[PDB]
Amino acid sequence: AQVINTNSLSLITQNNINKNQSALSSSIERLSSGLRINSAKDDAAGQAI
Amino acid sequence: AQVINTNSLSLITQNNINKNQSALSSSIERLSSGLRINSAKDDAAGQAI
Amino acid sequence: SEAQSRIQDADYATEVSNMSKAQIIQQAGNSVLAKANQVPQQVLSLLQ
Amino acid sequence: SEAQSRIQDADYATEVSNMSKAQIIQQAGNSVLAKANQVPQQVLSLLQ
Amino acid sequence: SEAQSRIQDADYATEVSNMSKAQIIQQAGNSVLAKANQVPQQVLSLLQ
Amino acid sequence: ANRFTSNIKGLTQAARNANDGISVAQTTEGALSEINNNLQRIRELTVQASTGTNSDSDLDSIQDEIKSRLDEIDRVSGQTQFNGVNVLAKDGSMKIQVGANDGQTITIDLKKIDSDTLGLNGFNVNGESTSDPLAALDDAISQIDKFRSSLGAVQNRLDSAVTNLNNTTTNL
Repeated sequence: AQVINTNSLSLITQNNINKNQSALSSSIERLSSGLRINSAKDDAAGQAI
Repeated sequence: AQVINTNSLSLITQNNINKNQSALSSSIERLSSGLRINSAKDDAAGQAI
Repeated sequence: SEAQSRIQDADYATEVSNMSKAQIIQQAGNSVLAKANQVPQQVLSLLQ
Repeated sequence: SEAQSRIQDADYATEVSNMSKAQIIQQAGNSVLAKANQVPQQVLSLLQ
Repeated sequence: SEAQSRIQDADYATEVSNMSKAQIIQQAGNSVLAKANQVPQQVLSLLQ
Repeated sequence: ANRFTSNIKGLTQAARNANDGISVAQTTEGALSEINNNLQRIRELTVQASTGTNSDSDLDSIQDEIKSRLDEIDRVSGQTQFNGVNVLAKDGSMKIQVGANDGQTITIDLKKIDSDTLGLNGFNVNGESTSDPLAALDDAISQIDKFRSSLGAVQNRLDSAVTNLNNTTTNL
């Protein structure tokens, strides 16, 4: 082995999971309610219109 | 995964269900009776008229 | 009302697929993180 | 609630790796400690 | 009747999530307690 | 190595501050959305009130409900707060420190929002009545719409800052 103090590969995996986290949360949150905008983290101009 | 104690995603889901249920109750109570006004917390002036 | 319908609508067809993809990605990431944690035990074997 | 979740949350994803790494380092340290206790034995050959 | 229902209402949606969280925490605690009992084992190998 | 560790810890603290800000913004945005719903409710029934068919007695009940809604708007504006800080009490600025080095912060702007700030503050329909209720209410709603747009923009900026900081910390 080469790295024993730090699991940088684990850090990479955790970053990938964290990146997927936002997509999963947004998808399920938008699925729960009818509105696509949902308190617009999304496009603001469409929300105003 | 990060969600451990407060299942925030399902929590917003439950929040959405309550907002749905309010309109569901209003719709069903308006449909059951022939009166749309239904004890006017909705349109006081129309009910007085 | 028809105009409003386009701007905001869940469009469940895309949303269910996106949710499935995200679930698969999360499960795969956790599974591979397991093997990542299992990797470094060869250090102990090298000692003895 | 979702705000306090950020301040107060276990986040096992980082904690389990820390636990595993600490255990690996612990067993490595104990093994090298045993091999270190083995070290001063060479004096006996010198004496006789 | 509605007044009484408001004071004492089940609203299964929140309690099902709470109970599920409860067994998740319980099973995680038992799993980590296994490793907790495992921790002092290596002293035997430390002995010799 | 020591410098790198200090940098990593600073970046982690900056990410935590960014999370604080990202929560603050969404709380304030929800409050203003709930305020805007009240403006819409005002809109529909002032539209019906402007019609001359409704009698004089009708306008009194309409104005009573209008005053109730306006008082509710003022109340929700005053009440809402985050961690001992009233977001809508005064027009002000809050800076979120998202940089390990000194002075690198991202600004969040808040403006005071009460019944008077949006306009009318004296809205009457039974007389003398407001010269133009309707476009005044539209102008009020547009302001909260732009405010939500700004909060959404800063929300996205903080999210991007968090993901950038995560990548940077992992690489370091």
